[PDB]
Amino acid sequence: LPNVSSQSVLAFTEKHYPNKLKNLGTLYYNRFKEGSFDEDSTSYSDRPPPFLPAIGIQNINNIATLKITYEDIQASFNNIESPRKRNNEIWGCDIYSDDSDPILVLRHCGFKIGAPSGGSFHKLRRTPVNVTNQDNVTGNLPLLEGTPFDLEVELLFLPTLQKYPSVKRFDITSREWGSEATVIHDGLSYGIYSIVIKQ
Amino acid sequence: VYEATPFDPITVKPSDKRRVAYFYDADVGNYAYGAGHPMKPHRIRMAHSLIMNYGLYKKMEIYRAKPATKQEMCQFHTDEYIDFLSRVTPDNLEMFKRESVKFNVGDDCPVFDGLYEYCSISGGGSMEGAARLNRGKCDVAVNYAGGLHHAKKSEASGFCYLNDIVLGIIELLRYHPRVLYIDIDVHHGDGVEEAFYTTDRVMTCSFHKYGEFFPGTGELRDIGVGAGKNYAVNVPLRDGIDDATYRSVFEPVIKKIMEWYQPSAVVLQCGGDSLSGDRLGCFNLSMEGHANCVNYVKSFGIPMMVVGGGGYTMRNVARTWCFETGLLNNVVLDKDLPYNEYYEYYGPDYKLSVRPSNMFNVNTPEYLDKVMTNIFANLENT
Amino acid sequence: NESNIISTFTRRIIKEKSGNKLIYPEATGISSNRGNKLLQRSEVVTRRDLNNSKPMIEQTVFYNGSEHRL
Amino acid sequence: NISLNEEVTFFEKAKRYIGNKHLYTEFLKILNLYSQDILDLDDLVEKVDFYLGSNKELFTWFKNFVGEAFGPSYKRLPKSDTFMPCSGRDDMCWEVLNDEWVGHPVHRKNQYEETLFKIEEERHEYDFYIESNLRTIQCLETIVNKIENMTENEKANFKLPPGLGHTSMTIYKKVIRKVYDKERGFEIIDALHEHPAVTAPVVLKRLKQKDEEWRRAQREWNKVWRELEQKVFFKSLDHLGLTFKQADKKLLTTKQLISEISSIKVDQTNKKIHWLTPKPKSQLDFDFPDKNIFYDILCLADTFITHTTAYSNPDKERLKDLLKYFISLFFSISLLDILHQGIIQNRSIFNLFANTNIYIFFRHWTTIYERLLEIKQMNERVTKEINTAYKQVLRLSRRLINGDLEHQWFEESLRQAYNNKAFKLYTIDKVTQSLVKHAHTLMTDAKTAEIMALFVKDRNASTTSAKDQIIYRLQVRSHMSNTENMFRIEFDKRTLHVSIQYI
Ligand SMILES: [Zn+2]
Repeated sequence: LPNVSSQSVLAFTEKHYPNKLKNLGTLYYNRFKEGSFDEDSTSYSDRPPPFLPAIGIQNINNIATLKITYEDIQASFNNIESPRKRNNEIWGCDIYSDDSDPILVLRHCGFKIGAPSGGSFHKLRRTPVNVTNQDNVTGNLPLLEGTPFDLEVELLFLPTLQKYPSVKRFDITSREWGSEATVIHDGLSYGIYSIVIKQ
Repeated sequence: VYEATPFDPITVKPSDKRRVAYFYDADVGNYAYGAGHPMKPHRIRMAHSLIMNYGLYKKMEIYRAKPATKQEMCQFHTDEYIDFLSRVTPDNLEMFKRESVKFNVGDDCPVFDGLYEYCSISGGGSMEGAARLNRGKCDVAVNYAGGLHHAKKSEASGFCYLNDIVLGIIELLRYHPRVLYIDIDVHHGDGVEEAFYTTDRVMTCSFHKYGEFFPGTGELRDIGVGAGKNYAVNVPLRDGIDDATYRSVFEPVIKKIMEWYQPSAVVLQCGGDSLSGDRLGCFNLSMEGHANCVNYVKSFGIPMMVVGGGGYTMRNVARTWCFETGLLNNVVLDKDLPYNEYYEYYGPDYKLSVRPSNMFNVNTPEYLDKVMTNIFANLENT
Repeated sequence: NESNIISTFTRRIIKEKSGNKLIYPEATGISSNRGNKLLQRSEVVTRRDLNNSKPMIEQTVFYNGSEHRL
Repeated sequence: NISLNEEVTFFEKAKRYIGNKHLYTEFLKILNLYSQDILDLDDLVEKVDFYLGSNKELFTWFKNFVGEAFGPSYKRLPKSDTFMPCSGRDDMCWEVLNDEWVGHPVHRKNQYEETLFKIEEERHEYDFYIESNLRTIQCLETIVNKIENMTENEKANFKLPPGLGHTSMTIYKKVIRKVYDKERGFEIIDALHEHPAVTAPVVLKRLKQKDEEWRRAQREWNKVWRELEQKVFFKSLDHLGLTFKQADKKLLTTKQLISEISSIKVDQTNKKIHWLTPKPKSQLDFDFPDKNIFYDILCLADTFITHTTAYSNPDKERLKDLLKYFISLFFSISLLDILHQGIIQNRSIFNLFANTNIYIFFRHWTTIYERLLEIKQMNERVTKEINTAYKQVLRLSRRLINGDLEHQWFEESLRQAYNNKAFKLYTIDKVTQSLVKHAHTLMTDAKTAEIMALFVKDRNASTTSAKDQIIYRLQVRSHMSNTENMFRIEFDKRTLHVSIQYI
């Protein structure tokens, strides 16, 4: 059981970024196209980039509301027609780089479709960056499987992390970054801040 | 306003035949950056050998600039940084690790033999070129040993330790009212641009690839600050620009600014990494396209200094520098390579011309039109 | 199905020692390191530094007791 | 063989420790599965923890055996950070320079370009080694010629301080360590510094010999370097000419074509990112405006059937007419004819429902076609520009499949005709052979034969009904496995447009 507590990053952000939290805006999940802040047109055909966009240093420690559709969650869960899932575009451990896929990140946090598991599950850390509520998962999931419920995801952007370890949690083997042979990552980092279930 | 203009063959302007002072030193080519390093001063020796074997020495006066001293370097740099640079050696870096992490030396600015001598010789080359251009003894100073613009006041980045360009600019400003700076390097001239934001005397134009690239600075909104407002223009571009596109995006801007700014002196960087087949570049220019900018700038009859930076594939930068040196004398080149020491390194055809690549150009005409629209709008203020 | 399988396992496990489905393409000529971590190598390039020739640095194979820069 | 019997003994000990025949077979299956590069090392060790975890020593053997701001990009420095003294600054340098504002930060190369970069780097490394050897030889020669004139008494106490009278004390150390081995380099340098009289002549002789040997080696390697450059530099100009070649190599796989339609569906129509308009019925739009692009392609096909190595004459005579049959049936161009409120009268829109085989054949047809429809709008332009062509490209493409023309000249023939307008006509042979092979696999299969018979029966009716389409779907699904992905093709005669949709 790989456990990384990782409270240094949040305390560091708290001391060195005393700016008030702000909701940048709603983000709509995409499967093949780089994300954007608009909804008028989301088509692009030319003859898989990371979904999250460049946020920049000035937008550290801010909340970006992300909306995820149920069909994409289905398609990613069993690995059917999903370039990011087949590529394992996941990097981090309870704190993930900007290139990590949001669906794989949420799965890595303990999220699971359907009713909660009936076993002796430990204290879930689905929202590790939210120290106030490390299991801030509000709303009731549909009891019947296959019911399309949309997920509202709040992501807290965090400064760059020195190293992204590789672990096998929830049958996901994330890739390793930040080792001695590799180089310091340039993009920012983010985690699951708040989760609200919407029907 | 951007309009499409097809590229045309370069012909010299016999109106002027100004004196050319090609500064050079034989000890610069000895220094090395590493084993797998892309930046090699050996390309300067390659270009000089090509010039020598080509028969171009009868027109230009070759010099050997005296290395600059610490006091001269202190005109722009800080005493602490230059002291660390002089003191640091490839052996005592462990005792200097504090400055190395503080001054950002070691990752992209490796410490090698005679590093301070390299910086001193480049600074002296730029200084002596500016001195010749200021006393009226010459009108073109080909300081191919310089071309170091990424260096900052207290930092060294991008294989750039000493900012000789700003030192030469200050020397020009000793007696000139206004000076102007041009760039052709694919990267951005962060140090040179930053050196004169708040003042009107110097202008810093850079034709730099923008986005996720090395400098990451120099957007279209870098208008200036304080009294130096509207006096630092930028022309960010994208991957895959070609000769005609570069000419169309280059010439009108220069014409407009020299109509407005009215420079009294000119310096032109000649970065050779913006060519086809380059190692660290993302352009598709050819030697004709590269020489187009220097020929165009020279055609305006103003005191100009050509410096040499960039270039990470030997053949491309060597041929481009030779072509620029020839065209600075209003002489078209033979475009056939004479046998020399490095004849084996010049391709499988041994021809001076290098064919530009077929890769897909990305610059849309409307984006360029909007870019020059903002450029002209902000330049019209003064 | 046993002796052959153990011989094959031993061969395939000793081949990796003492130095050496989509396979992904090598990343040469990119200065972003934002979404290209997926590509082959590309762990040595970043936006911070200028050098990007590291991915195509030749690798070595020890044959007949000596390395060879392939 | 030296490091194999130990592993054999270790595995024998593991088998004996397991003791169970069936568990041993399961472990054999596990290691065979790993031998096919399907099981990760972490998964392998976690699995072997279940079996050999009881024996700590054998488990350890296995584990160690398998391994204020102004501007967008500029920030104002604080008052305390503005003091970095510089003694060389005069009044003008103070007035006209800035010390309060500091800027802050906010394509795949071709494989042959990489090869050229590697070749250039190797050549420069050899050149640097030779130049350093020359400098060290010169330094040692001047040292030897200075010491030879010196007397014996000074020779005995002669000590060489580090540097060797050189502009760089580290220049000669690398050369010495390269000429010798890394373990003896420090010893040789120390001996030179302490006993120059006996060390300088012999080391100079070694350098003199190694210079000749290295120059001969460089001139020997230059043969291969010249041949590599000659055979690779010409190829290293077409960035689009090779990237699109590998894209065409990787594109026409069975999974990829259905992946395109499934992706566009799930991205635009199924997801409904706008969440304001109903999803469109179809996915892709295609057009067939010209019919003269049919006879030439049919001739290409007949050339391939008359040139193919593996095909029988009774099969070839069938293939020579099957293509004519599909073109006549689909595009209405020229049982015996076949071998050669929802009721709408005189229908012009027709539907074709089939399996992956017909879909792949149709996609091959359309991928070949849009390569030729793009040059339609540029044929006259390039004909104008060349003298400042359809028959020429046709006859040039004729000679490849029949073997008259080698593969190489095809690529360079179109280069002068189109500098950058055409970069998709370089792999016509591969797509044509894929299409003919897929037509053969269409005809051979019995299930595909039943599907084509159902399509024939549906098309032979000039009037359709609401229930007739459902009956056709049920009949095509009767012999069709449920797990197979369902597609549908609709062809519009009014606009000569063929549309497709993923079910
Ligand atoms: Zn550059």
